[PDB]
Amino acid sequence: LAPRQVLDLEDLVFTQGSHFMANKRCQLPDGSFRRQRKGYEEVHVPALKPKPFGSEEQLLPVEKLPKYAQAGFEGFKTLNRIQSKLYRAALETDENLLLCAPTGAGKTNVALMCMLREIGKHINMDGTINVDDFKIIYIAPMRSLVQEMVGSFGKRLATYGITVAELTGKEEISATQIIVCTPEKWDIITRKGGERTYTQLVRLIILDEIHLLHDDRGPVLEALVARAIRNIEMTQEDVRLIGLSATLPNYEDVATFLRVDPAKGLFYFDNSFRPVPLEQTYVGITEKKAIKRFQIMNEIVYEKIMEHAGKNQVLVFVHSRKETGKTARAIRDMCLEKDTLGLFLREGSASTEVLRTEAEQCKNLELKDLLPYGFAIHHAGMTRVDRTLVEDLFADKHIQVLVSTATLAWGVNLPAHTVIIKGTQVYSPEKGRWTELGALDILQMLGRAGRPQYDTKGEGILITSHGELQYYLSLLNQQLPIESQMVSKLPDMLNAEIVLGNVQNAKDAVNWLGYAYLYIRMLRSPTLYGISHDDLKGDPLLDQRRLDLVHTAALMLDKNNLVKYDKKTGNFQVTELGRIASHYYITNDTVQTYNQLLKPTLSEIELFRVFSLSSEFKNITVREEEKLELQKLLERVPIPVKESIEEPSAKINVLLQAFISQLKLEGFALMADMVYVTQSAGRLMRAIFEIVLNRGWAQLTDKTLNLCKMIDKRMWQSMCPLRQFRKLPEEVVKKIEKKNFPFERLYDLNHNEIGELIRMPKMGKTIHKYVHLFPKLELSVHLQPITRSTLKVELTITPDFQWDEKVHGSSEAFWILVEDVDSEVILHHEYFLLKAKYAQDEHLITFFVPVFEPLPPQYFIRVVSDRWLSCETQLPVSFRHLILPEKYPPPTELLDLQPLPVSALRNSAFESLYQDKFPFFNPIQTQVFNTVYNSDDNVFVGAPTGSGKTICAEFAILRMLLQSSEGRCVYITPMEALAEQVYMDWYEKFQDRLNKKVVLLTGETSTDLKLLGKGNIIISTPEKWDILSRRWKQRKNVQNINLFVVDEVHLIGGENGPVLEVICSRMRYISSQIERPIRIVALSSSLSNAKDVAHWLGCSATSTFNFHPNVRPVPLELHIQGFNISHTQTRLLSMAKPVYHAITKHSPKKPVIVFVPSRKQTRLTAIDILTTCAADIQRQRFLHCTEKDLIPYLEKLSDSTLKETLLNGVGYLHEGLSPMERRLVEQLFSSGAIQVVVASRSLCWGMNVAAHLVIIMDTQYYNGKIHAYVDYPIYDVLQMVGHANRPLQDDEGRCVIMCQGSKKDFFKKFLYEPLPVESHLDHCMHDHFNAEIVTKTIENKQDAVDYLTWTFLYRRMTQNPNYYNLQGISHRHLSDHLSELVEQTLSDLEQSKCISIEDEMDVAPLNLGMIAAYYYINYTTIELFSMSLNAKTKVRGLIEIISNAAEYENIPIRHHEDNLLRQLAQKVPHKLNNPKFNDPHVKTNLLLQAHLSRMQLSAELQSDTEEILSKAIRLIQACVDVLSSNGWLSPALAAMELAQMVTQAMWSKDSYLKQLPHFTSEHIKRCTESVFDIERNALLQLTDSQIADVARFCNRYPNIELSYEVVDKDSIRSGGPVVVLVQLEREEEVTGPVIAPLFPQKREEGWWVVIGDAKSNSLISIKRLTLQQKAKVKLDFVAPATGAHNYTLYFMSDAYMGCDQEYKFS
Ligand SMILES: O=C1Nc2cc(=O)n(Cc3ccccc3)cc2CN1c1cccc(OCc2ccccc2)c1
Repeated sequence: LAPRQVLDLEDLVFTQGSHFMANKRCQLPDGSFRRQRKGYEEVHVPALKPKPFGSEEQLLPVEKLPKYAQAGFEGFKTLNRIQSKLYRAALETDENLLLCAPTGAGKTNVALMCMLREIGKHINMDGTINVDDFKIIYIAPMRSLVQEMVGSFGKRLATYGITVAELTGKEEISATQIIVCTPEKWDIITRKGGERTYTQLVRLIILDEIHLLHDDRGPVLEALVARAIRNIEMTQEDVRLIGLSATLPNYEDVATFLRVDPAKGLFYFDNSFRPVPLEQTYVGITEKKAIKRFQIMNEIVYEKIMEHAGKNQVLVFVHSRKETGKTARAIRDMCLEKDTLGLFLREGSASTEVLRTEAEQCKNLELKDLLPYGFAIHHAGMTRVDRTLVEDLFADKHIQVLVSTATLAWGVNLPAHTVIIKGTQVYSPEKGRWTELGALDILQMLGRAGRPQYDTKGEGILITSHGELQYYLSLLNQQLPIESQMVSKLPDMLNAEIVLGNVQNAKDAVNWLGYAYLYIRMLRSPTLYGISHDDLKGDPLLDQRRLDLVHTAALMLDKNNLVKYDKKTGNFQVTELGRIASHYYITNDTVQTYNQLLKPTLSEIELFRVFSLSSEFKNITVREEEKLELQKLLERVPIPVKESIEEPSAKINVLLQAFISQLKLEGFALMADMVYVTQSAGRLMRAIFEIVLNRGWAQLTDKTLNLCKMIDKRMWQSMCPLRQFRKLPEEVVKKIEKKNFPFERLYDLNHNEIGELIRMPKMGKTIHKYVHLFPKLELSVHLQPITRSTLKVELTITPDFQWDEKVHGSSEAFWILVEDVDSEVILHHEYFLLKAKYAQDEHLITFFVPVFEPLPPQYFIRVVSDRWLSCETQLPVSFRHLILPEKYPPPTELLDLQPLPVSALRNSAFESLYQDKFPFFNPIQTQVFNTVYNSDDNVFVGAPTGSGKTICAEFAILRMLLQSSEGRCVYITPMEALAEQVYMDWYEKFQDRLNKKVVLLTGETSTDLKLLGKGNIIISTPEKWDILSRRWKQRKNVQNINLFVVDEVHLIGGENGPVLEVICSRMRYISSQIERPIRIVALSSSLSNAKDVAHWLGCSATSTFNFHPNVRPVPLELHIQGFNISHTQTRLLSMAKPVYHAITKHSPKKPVIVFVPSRKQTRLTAIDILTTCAADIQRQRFLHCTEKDLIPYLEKLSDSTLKETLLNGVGYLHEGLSPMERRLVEQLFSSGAIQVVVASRSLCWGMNVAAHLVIIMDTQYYNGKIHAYVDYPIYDVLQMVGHANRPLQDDEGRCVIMCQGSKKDFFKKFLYEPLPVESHLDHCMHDHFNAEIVTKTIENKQDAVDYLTWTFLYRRMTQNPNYYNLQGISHRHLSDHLSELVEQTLSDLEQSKCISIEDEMDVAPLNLGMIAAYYYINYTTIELFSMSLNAKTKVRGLIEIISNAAEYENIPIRHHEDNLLRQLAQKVPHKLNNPKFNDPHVKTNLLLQAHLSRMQLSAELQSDTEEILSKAIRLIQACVDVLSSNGWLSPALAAMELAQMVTQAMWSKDSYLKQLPHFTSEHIKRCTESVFDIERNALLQLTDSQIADVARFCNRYPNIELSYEVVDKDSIRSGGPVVVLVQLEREEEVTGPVIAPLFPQKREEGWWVVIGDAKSNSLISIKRLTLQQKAKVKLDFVAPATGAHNYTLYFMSDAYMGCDQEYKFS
């Protein structure tokens, strides 16, 4: 709150812009002499004599400059004078430079030296250069110069393998190192907020012709540099700035502006450094006289040209493309007439080069007229090849007199000897007037006088008007001061910075102005900028003036609603109009106009008028002279121009229409105006489109999008779409149009019929081709009801057309529009990008759409091309048969009970777990307390995450221990992480203090059964408890449990939810058989339908407590921030600053958790938060302890970056970190030492920590399998929001959710409101049905139908039938659908040979079904095994086969991982045949080969390898079973060897010594071979700790002896049973489990005793066991005849290599 004054900006602004002079006088050098010709005044400024070298100045040969930089300098012997003074500064220092030189001084090679300096850092090994490690930006003021420089730098840097490209005219430019472009282009790019995607890699910025600061375009430069500098401060990344300027006053302020050290990087060269000394002639015209003004100019021109009439070149600059033809024509038109003036400057009156200029005449246009006589023309466009030919022919210095336009001076380098500029008057469309030419143009033009290698002295002449034009004299003689035009453009600039989020308020804006050139200029010339010496003395830093300017601009932006700004706080709030305004580069008055006139019902007439009213056009007016032509155009343009007579408005309208109709024009001012309106047209219309699209106005969205496309394609909607193909003849198309036939119908005609219909058969084939090149999409929909208000839509987009790289490029963009029945409203919309490589792949787009209870017949889904005209597909979505679900019952009302005390629990040993922490239970806990603690009946508690639902389950547990001391309780959590957290908490709370037994179920079965036996409290995930309790008939400990607790039961609606549902239903089923109730306690998030889950689990209406999300003990303040960006990387980057703003606004001093999509995003967001904080001049602001205190803990960290961020008070959490590291970060965060932690989404279940503020960065994650982004499960988000809960510390929790705009409303709905859930079990049926058939719970079809009655599914099917695709809620429909389900499931199971179906009723388990059910493996997996396995299968084939298991289907493919898997593919022993690298099976294969080969990989691949190796064993054992069941010897035992070598990480053929720890590839050389051989270990390297590991290895590794007998050798014979008895004994007590350090989940040894014939390759008998101490093994098999043959007895492990044994017998 500081005093603010409203300024009048029009008072402070410089009106003349570039034409403005701070100059009082102008001092003329040496000979000033004036010659008065009475028709004009002539002022001569002579050339400066060439300066002799100074004492230290010398030329610097290319050999002297650095080795790596010599390339690109071929063609240049040594450096230029200027460049020689600059070479050390450019190449050998990183200092910011400002180079002031005469125009044409060759400042270019200096910039190239700066570039080469940047390149020199990247030298690398023998990679030659690093293309992707850096980017360089070259900003040039003119487009022509941009292309010239792209060419030059391209040629010069070609040897370094570097791409130079032009950005000004859409992504893909990401592959380009040097981006050349205009200030406004780069400003537009860096405004986007995803700017960082471009600028993160930028190490260098070169501002060319920076004196443009004085020009009206200058503020753009100021904004650019300000933005970049603040970015140097904010990112801490150093970015070098090189300014290049003409020699003019104030340049030192430019150096300051650019952060240049005046004693280091500032270089100024006066006019004596001009490469060709210039004799200057300044002509000016006395009076305004009529039309003889022009004849005066031409008379001047003639007299001054003729002084050169032998070898000399003259270049004349004129202001119109017509004036080129008129002036070159005019001297030949004038002159000659008098004694053939200057005739034959064609050298020899014969044919020297005359034959060459007369031979090129066979060119076109007016070129042919002037060319035989040394003459030519250069003007803007309309020539082609001819412009080039004028250039090359003028270049060999034959064309003598060349008349041109400034575009030549800017576009290509061809200096002449003499340069004449005519009149200095140019038409300005934006001013709508005729004004005096821009300073930059004059400089670059006159800069062409004299030829560097061909001229000792140059000459130039500037003809102009007399008055107040001493200005030019000021300009060329280095006296014209550079000022700041910033005051003019201040509101649009300020708005841009507000939209980027760089200024959040007035103070930030003042500080922002501090970086502007305006600031310095105001400081050093205060009177000029309208500041009193008094004001300046009292306020040297100009706080008052900056604050006042900011105040005025803010009021302007606030008026037009680009920004909400309150004068009290001074804070800025971005609006959408401002956001679009900054993005689409529109002035604030125009956005306000649009805001006024835009409405859904706006007609097209009205639209064109609104476009005409854009303030970009405010100075355009209708001249008398153009009226007639306008009239003609209006008669020819299609859209009615409403009641506007010839106003500026109507003129603009018709000019745009005329541009679309491609009508040719004559009037030149009119042509200029049209170009001006059409350049802006696309942007303005795209802006309008964005406005109405995001307001959801369907008609106007349609109109506006079409208008964008029409301006782009220069055609009306009415015409034929084929026009959009540019290589097609236009009269063919007009013939097609003349036929009043639909374009669509052309799809169904063969090319014969095509050529036939058009009576032009010759084109018939080609047309056909293009017809099928036209983008076309097929649309398929799948509709699932969610709530009465909400529907789920799966939209399948199928491309139908041929892709062409020429036509479609790399991609094609579409808008998915979901509109209501009237097509007046867009209910949902999103951007869909079809990539070329991924075309022909099917695209599944999922979203939700709102509906309203008086349901319409249908909605409409239109997919419309973003570019192509008349490209669309519309699909009706029919509601006729739609059955909305039942509305949700009210939540259980939360009563305010007295906050029941801990003493209400009556036990002391119980109360001691609580009283220390809290005096009382919360309202939810007290309300449910009586029910849960006192009764035994089943109970459901719904409540938001963080309501403390946990200790209700704990009430129940305490009661179970109260009733029976030996009682057994099983607790299930969907997530393993949660399971371990609960395990820690309750191990302390029960096993330690209350001294009960607390166990945690693991992967392995046997040890788990044991844990089930001893445990009082048993913690498990659904899968473990599933593979356990499947055998429940046979396992008593499963049958008897007093208490069953399920937490987060709403996860039944998520992935893996079917298993939760199955085990819960099985527990209910079990409960009814023993008529001893198994109590069931279910905890959940607020459910829209509690009632269904309650009926399912046996909860009474009173024992069911389901609470609304607003009763959450810590009240939630939820804020949802939409971002409209369709490209995720860009969105994240645009989210970076809003995150920091969220921290500092909502939780400045209190803890903050920030969830981000991926591992890498954790580090990046942490670093952004860090550096931004520090750039607020507040560092450690997030560190609430002293750095000194942290050092002792941080000494234990391996990770460097984690140390640095923790040191700044910000930690982060991802899976790559060690448990120690994670625990460290969590402990520090909980303690309050660090205020901020940034965790990946995968850890949201695995974090025990809480915050005051939770920020969710984006909502989506990348799926590499489908090549698309997918939404966070609503469950993960619920969890994340729950992590901001702090009942003790905070009076409120706070959450800020950041997301793509299309998702925004979704989170406003299902966060605030309770969550509807459904059962996906019906798609998971097969494994469970197979399982229950094996255990004989299901013996027939009726048993399956009955089994289904225990599921949540059964309940939901009548509540939301259409979700499960039931067409009715009648009991008939239910029975029918269920029967259909069991029939299909059982059928699929029979076809897979898992089960056998008998008598159409009964079912029985088969072998494969038993195998799958036993090892807990998907049935398709073992089916696949049975199909792909044969007698000749070996190890490699086995790996390929096991890699294809369905268990590995969910192995993730991450972003940009295809390259890494491609690299891994060549590094592995078994090359894979035609692999797809987004295929998870290919990945698991490669990773298996990697694990075997001891390849260490990236962290991600390592975690993946872990998840694979997890399920590897059961898969392999399944292969063993299957192989033996088919009677194959060789493939078996190979499977076993594979099990071994998977456990111990070794290959087929390999050292057995590789199993011992602390062995490398170097050691084996001296080992020349068995753990059995281990005479002094002194053979090689030993450490006593390493000695401990090896000695520990050998006392475990099996030492086993085996006896065998064929019982009664002789009494067995012909046909009868044979029993081979084997006896196993080991000479050591087994200690510890298997040790396989490289195996993630340590397994226990098991052994196969196999009997088989090695000749016929038959496995006659097999058995698997665990040894214990010693073991008896009975192998029984049937005998062949003539009883005596040769057999083999194998003894194999699943773990170790080398323990394998063979015994031959008979
Ligand atoms: O962002 C999203 N994430 C999700 C996560 C998730 O788990 N599910 C499954 C699920 C959801 C709730 C309960 C249980 C299971 C679904 C989504 C869908 N979703 C989304 C995406 C695009 C658009 C959209 O508009 C919705 C909308 C718009 C306007 C008015 C009303 C609604 C929504």
